[PDB]
Amino acid sequence: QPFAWQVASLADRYEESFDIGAAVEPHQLNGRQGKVLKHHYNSIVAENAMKPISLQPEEGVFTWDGADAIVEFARKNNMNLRFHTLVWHNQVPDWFFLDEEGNPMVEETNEAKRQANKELLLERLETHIKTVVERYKDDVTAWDVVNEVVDDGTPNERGLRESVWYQITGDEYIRVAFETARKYAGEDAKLFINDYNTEVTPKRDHLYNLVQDLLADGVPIDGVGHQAHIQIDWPTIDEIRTSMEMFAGLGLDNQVTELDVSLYGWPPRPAFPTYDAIPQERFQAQADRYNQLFELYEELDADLSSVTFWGIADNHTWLDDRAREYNDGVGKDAPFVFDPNYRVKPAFWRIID
Ligand SMILES: [Mg+2]
Repeated sequence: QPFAWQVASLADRYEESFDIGAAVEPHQLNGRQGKVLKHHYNSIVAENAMKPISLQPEEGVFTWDGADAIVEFARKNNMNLRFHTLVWHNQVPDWFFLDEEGNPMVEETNEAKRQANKELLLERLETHIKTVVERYKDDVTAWDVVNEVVDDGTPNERGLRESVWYQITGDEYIRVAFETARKYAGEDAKLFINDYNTEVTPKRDHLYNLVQDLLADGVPIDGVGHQAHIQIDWPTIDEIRTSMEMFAGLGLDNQVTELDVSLYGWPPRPAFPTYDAIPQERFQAQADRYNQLFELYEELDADLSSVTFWGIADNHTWLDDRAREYNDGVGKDAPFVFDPNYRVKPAFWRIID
């Protein structure tokens, strides 16, 4: 199979439908990775460099190096940039949720004091968002304002994930994150609520009702980010379609934000020990899946503005961690259309045609 830079550009192929993006790390902006990026994509997102704890690890202490390098890459290569992410319950500094006495706010029992912690947390969120937006508003083309605020089950009637943000502020942190993002980014900035398993119920319906409710109260939400951490047979093409159509019906835009097609089910066990151990049947099944997937994206391209892969080539993917985690430290997945050596896979040909 030829190298990725010897085949037709994915970005050019879908230029009339949607952007083609990739999650990157500061150290993958040169060499073959950089070459592949410039050749196939017209959009990028920080895999980790822009999460909360990565920008303000200590209150008032901002670390912009990683993010600036990614932003600089985007500028020089004229690529769009998704910002991931302003709010999340993971990879977020503990100081956010500590009261003025240094005790975790979730422990406070005085109603009035809890009310005071809510306002303090929100003020801190406002400051984080404002600081970040002011620095990157001219480079960001899409913001993952909040990330995974919806639960996979139904712990509460609204299906909201009961993270530390919810425990301390209910749904206000979501309202504030969006309202603040709009304030400092401008009316033209596209604000998204990102999440995984947006194709399955009840989660899909919980997210749906959430955006409706918020939109009714004037909260500025422009689109839904579909992480799309999917499998070869799940979710079904129809589940994907139905979900995107529902949000499109509300006037919201859609974006596939962290796409990877695992060769395994869940959990990813048993997984193949190495890449060479993977039989061709697997790559062919993945190929048929990618074809169906991108035909769908194309069909719905009026309500889909961007499709980002959570990685570039099979040599670097968080799916390998999940694989090792469930196969006693050994396991290899292969979610992309480019292999560990940056050579095209059967899936590439099925989505370039
Ligand atoms: Mg095809």
